[PDB]
Amino acid sequence: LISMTQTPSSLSASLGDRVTISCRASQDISNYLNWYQQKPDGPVKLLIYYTSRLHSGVPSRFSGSGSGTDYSLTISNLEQEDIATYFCQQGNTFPWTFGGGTKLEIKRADAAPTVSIFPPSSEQLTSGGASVVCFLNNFYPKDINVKWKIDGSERQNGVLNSWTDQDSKDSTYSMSSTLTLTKDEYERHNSYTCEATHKTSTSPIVKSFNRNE
Amino acid sequence: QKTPQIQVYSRHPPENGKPNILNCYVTQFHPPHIEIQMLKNGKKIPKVEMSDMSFSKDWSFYILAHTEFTPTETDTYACRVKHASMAEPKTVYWDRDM
Amino acid sequence: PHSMRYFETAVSRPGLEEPRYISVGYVDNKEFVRFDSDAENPRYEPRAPWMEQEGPEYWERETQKAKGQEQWFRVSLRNLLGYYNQSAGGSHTLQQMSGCDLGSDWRLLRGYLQFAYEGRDYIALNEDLKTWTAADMAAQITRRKWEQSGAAEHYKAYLEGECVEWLHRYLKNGLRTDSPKAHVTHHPRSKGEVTLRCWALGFYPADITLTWQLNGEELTQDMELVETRPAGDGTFQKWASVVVPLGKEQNYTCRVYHEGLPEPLTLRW
Amino acid sequence: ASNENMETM
Amino acid sequence: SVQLQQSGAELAKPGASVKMSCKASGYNFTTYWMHWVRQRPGQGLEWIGYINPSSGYTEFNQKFKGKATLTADKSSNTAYIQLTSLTSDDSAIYYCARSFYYFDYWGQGTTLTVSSAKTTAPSVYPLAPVCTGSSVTLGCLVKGYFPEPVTLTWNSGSLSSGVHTFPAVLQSDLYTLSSSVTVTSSTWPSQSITCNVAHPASSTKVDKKIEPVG
Repeated sequence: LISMTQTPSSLSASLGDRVTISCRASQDISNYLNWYQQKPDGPVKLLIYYTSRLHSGVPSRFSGSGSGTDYSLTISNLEQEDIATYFCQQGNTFPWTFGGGTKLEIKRADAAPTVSIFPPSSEQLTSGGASVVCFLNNFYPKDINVKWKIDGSERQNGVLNSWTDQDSKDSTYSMSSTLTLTKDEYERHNSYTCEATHKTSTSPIVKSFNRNE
Repeated sequence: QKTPQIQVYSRHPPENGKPNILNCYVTQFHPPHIEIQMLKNGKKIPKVEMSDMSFSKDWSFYILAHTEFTPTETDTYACRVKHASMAEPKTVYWDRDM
Repeated sequence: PHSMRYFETAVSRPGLEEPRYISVGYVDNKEFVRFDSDAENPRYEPRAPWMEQEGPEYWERETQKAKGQEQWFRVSLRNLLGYYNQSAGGSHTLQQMSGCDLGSDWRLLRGYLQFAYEGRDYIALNEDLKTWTAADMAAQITRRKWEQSGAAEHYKAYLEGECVEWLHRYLKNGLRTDSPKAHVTHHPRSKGEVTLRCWALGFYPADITLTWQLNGEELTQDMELVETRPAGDGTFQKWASVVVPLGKEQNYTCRVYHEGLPEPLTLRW
Repeated sequence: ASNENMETM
Repeated sequence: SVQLQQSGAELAKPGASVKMSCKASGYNFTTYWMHWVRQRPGQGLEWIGYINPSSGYTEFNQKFKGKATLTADKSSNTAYIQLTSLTSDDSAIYYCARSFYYFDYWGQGTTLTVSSAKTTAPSVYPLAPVCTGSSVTLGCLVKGYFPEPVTLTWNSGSLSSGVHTFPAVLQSDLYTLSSSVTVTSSTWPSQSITCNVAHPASSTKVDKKIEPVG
């Protein structure tokens, strides 16, 4: 099967910029190369077919070029509605194959996460479970990492992580992490910490608490 | 009733004065009762072979008639199809381009 | 990934209380047996080389079955004639498609039993092999009757036993491919218009797709194309044509998709 | 191998 | 004026099969191939195969041969994908799309989730801080529900600035989501902040007030 590689998976741009996304096929595909846009919510529309042909409806700031094994899509004036994910697809030999991705995002200033920690609520405790919640809000860029420590000892099991998309207003990202364990383990341990790693500090951002105070 | 679709066509690419086979392929008709006459310059052609009739998932029937022939310059070949679904017997003439 | 179908036709003919009955068997869409009541001595006959190993008991059991089917369809034709309150001096058509699919785990994958009257759907067994779908109120008479007699269970027993058993036996014998040879011909049509005809010849199987593009854009909408047709020599033919401005022919490409092609063919004038 | 139908229509 | 309407979200038990539909309008259905495309959560697009509705002919990406079956009903202008022997690998979005070497027009997609979970109704926990900054952030933890979706608001939808509601995630076999809301330290606990969680599949409507010291 012909392999379609895009690079990269994420591209950062500003509104008004001339964005270019590239696609490379594992063999010559004779310009049978197409480009789709998948918006964050869902819908998938054809933008460019046959290397350079603009599908009807698509604004003319979308242009397509390439040959042999290298192809590219350019948007000449990046608008807000253009912040999306873009796929290439070869139509040369069966099976048809898609590129991996390239998702677009707005460029903004580095922001360190605002980190809040939350011990189990009283209700959950009475039910017999215990969840520690750590919010890491409005950081940039989006790469972040979270570590949980119980009494200085690292803890990976029982950990759920969720990530919002880029915020439409301030262009930041946020992440939520929940450490879940029984009421029994929780009540025999006292010291709980979540540690964030992010490009905005050489040391991790720490938030902790002791259950007995 | 459902009107038949007729195609008259050589098996191999035609060469003026060469052995060939003329096909009258009739499809998409119903009821299965149908009459197929292969004609050279209007006369009946004698030994004309009839494939056993079948039907498709349409329910509609199809059949292939054919005969050996040698097409030349001023020779005219046709297939006539009588079926109770059209206004009259359809006479489809052979075309080298089709 | 394997199938056996039987296609049955009964044609009630004005005069003589016997209607004509044809049955055709297929394995993987290749015809392997045929019965026709219009023969001097109507009998099931092999239509594939690999059916000549069966022996006389096979052929006599199957012929007896088809003579029963001939009586069954004769009576069902009379019944239907009554349901619709039709005249008896006409010609009428009853059709049947039935059989099974055998999966990769050697189990019954899907069963099929559907009938048509006068070329229109009449009653079909549903995928569950338990319930029927009737096209009109006459077919609902038949469906009440077949629910009463437990017809679906009996046919499910045939599907899960004799059908897949004999399909497996047949497969233990009866896989070829032939790429198309394609070319574009040119024909002066109107005064400043021509017809480009894209031909595909000599291919097998008959499944194929022909497309016309104008610098990549599909012209499916304003495209004329003929039904795939048998050459009569094992292979098939097809053509698709478009009407283009005289002089612009080189901006038009034909694209041929067929199983045996290592990649779709692209052609020009 | 064909099936012999039972109850008629 | 071409539209591909796909059937709604599916949800199915392991080992079952599903049939999803795609109805074509605005063009002659049998004159174009219908393609099917799969996207798993977080992944790209994969091509499954296509059907030619004229004949019913089907061709597939070899990895879906024993998984998918493609059919067309031309009396209703509708294509169908059937998946069998469902596992959690098959949970994804499935699109239908028109044409031959490019995909002219896409359906909206049908989401399929494969789970042996039963409808379960969340537990809703308020998250107050412990024990301090010009601002304070509170939370709402919505744990142990099935299926999606759940709607979460703050103060009945009035408080919407400074809110992050995070996508749901799978805990064992159920969903858990969380929402943070940041207000000024002078506004809480002075005024009332409450999360409202509605889980329509169980007719659930919880209001949980956020109380200090916690």
